[PDB]
Amino acid sequence: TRFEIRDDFYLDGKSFKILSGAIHYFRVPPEDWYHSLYNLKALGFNTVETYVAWNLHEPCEGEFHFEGDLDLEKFLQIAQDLGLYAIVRPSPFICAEWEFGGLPAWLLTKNMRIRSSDPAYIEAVGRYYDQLLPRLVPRLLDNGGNILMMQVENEYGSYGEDKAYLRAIRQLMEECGVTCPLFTSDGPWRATLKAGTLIEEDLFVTGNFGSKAPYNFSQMQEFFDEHGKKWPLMCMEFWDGWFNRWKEPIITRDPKELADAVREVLEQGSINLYMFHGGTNFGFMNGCSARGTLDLPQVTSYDYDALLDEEGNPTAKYLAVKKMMATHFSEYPQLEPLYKESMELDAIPLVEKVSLFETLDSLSSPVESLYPQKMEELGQSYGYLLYRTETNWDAEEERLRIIDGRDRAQLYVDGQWVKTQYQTEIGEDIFYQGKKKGLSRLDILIENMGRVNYGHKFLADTQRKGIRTGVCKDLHFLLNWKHYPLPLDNPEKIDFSKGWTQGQPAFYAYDFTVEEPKDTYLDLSEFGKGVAFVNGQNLGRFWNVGPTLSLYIPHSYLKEGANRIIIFETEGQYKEEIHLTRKPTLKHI
Amino acid sequence: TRFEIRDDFYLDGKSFKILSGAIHYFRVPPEDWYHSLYNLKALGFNTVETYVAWNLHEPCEGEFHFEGDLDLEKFLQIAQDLGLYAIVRPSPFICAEWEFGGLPAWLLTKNMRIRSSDPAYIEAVGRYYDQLLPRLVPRLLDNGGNILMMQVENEYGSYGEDKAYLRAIRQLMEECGVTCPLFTSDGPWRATLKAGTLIEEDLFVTGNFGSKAPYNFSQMQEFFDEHGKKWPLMCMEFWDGWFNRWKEPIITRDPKELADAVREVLEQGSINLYMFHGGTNFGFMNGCSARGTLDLPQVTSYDYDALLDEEGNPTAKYLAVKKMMATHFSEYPQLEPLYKESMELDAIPLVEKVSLFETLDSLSSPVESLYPQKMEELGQSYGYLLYRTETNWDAEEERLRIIDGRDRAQLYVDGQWVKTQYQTEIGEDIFYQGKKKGLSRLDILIENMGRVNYGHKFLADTQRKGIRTGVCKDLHFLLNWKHYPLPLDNPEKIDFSKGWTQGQPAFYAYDFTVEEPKDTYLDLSEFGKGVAFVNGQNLGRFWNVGPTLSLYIPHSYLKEGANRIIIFETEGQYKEEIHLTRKPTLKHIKGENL
Ligand SMILES: OC[C@H]1O[C@@H](O)[C@H](O)[C@@H](O)[C@H]1O
Ligand SMILES: OC[C@H]1O[C@@H](O)[C@H](O)[C@@H](O)[C@H]1O
Repeated sequence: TRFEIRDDFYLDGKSFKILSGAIHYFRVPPEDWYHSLYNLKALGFNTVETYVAWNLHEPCEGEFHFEGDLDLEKFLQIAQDLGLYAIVRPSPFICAEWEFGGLPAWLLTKNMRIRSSDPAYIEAVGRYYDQLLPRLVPRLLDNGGNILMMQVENEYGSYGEDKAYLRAIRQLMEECGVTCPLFTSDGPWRATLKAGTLIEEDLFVTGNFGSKAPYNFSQMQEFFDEHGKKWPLMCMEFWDGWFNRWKEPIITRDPKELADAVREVLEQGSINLYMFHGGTNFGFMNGCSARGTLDLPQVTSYDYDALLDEEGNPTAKYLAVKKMMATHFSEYPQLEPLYKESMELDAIPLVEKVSLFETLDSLSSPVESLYPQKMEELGQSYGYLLYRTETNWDAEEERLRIIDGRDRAQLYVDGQWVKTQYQTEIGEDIFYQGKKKGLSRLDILIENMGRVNYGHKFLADTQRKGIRTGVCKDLHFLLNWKHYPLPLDNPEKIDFSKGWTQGQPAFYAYDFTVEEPKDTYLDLSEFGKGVAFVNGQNLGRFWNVGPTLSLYIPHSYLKEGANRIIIFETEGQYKEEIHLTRKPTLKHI
Repeated sequence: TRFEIRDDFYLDGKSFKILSGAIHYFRVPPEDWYHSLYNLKALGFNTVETYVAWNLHEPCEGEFHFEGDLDLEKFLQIAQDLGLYAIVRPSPFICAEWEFGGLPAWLLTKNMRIRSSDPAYIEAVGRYYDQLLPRLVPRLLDNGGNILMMQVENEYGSYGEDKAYLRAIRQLMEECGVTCPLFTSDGPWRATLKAGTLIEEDLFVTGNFGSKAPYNFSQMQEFFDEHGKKWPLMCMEFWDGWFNRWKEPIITRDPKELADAVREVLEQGSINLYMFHGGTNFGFMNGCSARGTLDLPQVTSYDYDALLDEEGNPTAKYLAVKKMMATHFSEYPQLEPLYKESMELDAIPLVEKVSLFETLDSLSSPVESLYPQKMEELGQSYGYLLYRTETNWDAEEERLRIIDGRDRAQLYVDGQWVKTQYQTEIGEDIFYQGKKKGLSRLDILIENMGRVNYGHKFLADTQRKGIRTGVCKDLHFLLNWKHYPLPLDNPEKIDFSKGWTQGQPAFYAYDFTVEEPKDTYLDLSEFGKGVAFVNGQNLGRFWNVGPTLSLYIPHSYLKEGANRIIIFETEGQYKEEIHLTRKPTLKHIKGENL
């Protein structure tokens, strides 16, 4: 065996220190995989680590995708070609500040206990592995690839103590032909280590933490000694920055201090920098944090204050680590990192616009039923959902209430905006004075702002989006609903020839020519809320609450010559022109 | 046909004004049905009205009960023998300040949309109707009984607009032989009347309100006119008082004002006083109000400030209405009302006591599973549910959290109380310094304090009681649970020979002898919280927050000779003896009115 875990890591009979950086293939465009992997190599590090996102690879049950932006095999091959080893964490649940922690949303339509030894759930994970694992097994080092070892579950000690669950996953991997060493990662204290591991069954244990390697490793060492294990020390996630959430201030970490904290790990064991290069949560795939009953959604940018910025350029922190390495670990060869240049344009004018209500039928085909349905039971995972019904008014003024809706609701009557309610505001009284004669159109646009990816709210009832109970008018729930799923995966269907109306959700088109594609940032600091596309590719979410006020556009999303940017904006605040900038626009908080 | 709804109510061809009073057979001991019905007749009224509680008659799916306390047929026979007509409202949902609006809790384990045209739900209502309605059909006036008409659903306009649902309920009733007139009742304004009725299919419409009969009846009249109906006006629930909730002050209504308000109703049409006699929510059958996301549980006493008090004696309000009737409707013959006498017994000493933990095994056979289960999925509808696990402490102090538990939780570690959390407190961090070595016993006692009986929270996730997600220790959910369902319908299984410990839920027994059984009130003002039994009969809940601090004990619950009260108290607060009083003990809360 080329890679062994004993009293130490051994690669080809020789003692080996793992120097790893996290780069999620699904967060960096494929055209920059080489760039980012090169820059990890140039740091003097020897290994790349990545999660695998189940929700991306099986977006609908039984429908699998492993090409293009999802070509994990190619990501791994470029790594090997650059002479990098790999650690893969293929857990059904990856946390990762990622939608539903990586779990497919269609699971919410299933009768199963997600993330447990429930066989209904295990079976699903099995079918997923039946597709994923055969692609990774040939890429094990022993088999001629570069994969050193793989993770079982992910910080399971911060969720449960179901050992049968951990054993089931390990078993599934083994019988699919995974013969490399397997391991768990957890918080480095007793409670999480006990609950999250199979140490008594010889399953390798790693710790996750972002400082104080000496103390944390000692807790790990004490745990190993307790079980008679003579094992190397590895930090499977050394949090070197952090993620950002809407409305919350961007907080960076001192490059030098991070540099020193990393040194402390390397002196005692191995490391995987989380993140090395963080990249972006394109489209609707951002995750969400929880505090008690409250959800706190995470931003589109996964810059993370990582070594490489969102775009993939080295930072003070990268340079500070390069120097810490050249000073304290000079035996590890270094190189010069690659840089990309960003481009800059001013005032690309508005060509065309259209209200959602006007282009609604080319975008979406409605589902009708007596009672309102939830997003996932309609077959939708991500995006927006429009509930439509008709009702006449039975009094000069009437009260409307959305009962058990999530995450954000905008209510219109005959096209006129009445109210917007976010999270815990949903359910509050809405008062309306409607036409005395005839049916009036009640439209409620719902947005899924990202399913919680961790902890006690992981399987809360609020994880199913849309209206779960109903909409009350006076004292009775309204019936006869038309549902328009709006995943907005079909931006080519937006009909800009139809009408536009102030104070409504709408699409705004901006055209421009590009001579040579270069990275750049869409300035959206004067738009309210929504998503943006470039040549039909969903860039992710914007929101003027900050801290981020821009969307990053990779050079590879642009095309020589004519380009089209499209902005879906829901608040009614837009601009007749857009700026593309060199540097992202930030809101001070 | 003897009874018809035309441009008026006609009985045997003659104009007829219905003078009805609500008495719920299930809220009054059967030995006192005659008493209550007689007093209704003595008022000069001609009709009694009652809901039927599905959750009482079908306590477990497929298991039906119509005897004893639930002998609705005997209640109707007593009314008839006393010369009273009857209105029955056999809606699957009755609201009624009653647990889960009368719906069986086991419906929560089914894949169905409760209270809708969902055929799964309709099929359940039908199977229940298959047992209930054949019992009432022989009792329709046309068949020699006293039932004039029956209600379809209940204020459905305060819940939905599913016309297929209403039609389904109508169809089921007809299919079972119900040929008397049918009707709906709703709030008397446009939204509720449109949503709640089948007026366009000639289903009779009635209104519920507590005042301003002239104004409320004109709203009903406009609706009728709009649909070309010349119908009599009837108030199917004239709210004459109101219910109480724990921690909330008792507010009464002036006897004269209420008499006046009733006079206004009768001047234009027919009435059904809600309640004529309210009685008692025995055992765990109380309902629950909601405000936004918050639950507001209703109290054991359904006195309601009704015309007869809980005990069933005429009140100042009864006398006010009687004087009004004597003056303004003297053509209705009256009688002298009946009064029951109450008793008092001092300092009945505590004889025996046993902590719940010590008598667990005779009360309840454990259900063991890896993940924690909710109350209904274990097969339990009412009462308490103990969750038990074992765990070792991985730090000097660890955090515990109960995730998604309702309604009230008490947590013990190795028999020692750590914390009690009610409703929204559940889920707050609990910090504990655990044993130095080995497994500790983690006990969590959950109480179902009553499912919401109305409105937007009627089918909230919180309606399923117990722990719906789990119990977190540090950052992980705990596994390996033993569940002990504690419906407490088996007080004879309490083993007072076992041990007792301070600061724990426990049972306490007080013995006494009675020569002549009379009504009386158990003073529980110095007991924390729990339930009380007399001769094995669950009187209902007590809680020292008030406003009620007693439990009414009907004479029929007592025996000539030796009697035993058992008190289950959860807070650790009890006294070495109890007093029975002639009148209830109340707690003075700010805002109260008498
Ligand atoms: O960036 C925060 C990190 O937290 C870790 O505990 C988790 O395993 C990662 O997936 C990521 O969510
Ligand atoms: O006492 C309040 C009443 O409210 C009515 O609307 C309901 O129909 C009754 O069952 C009862 O709940």
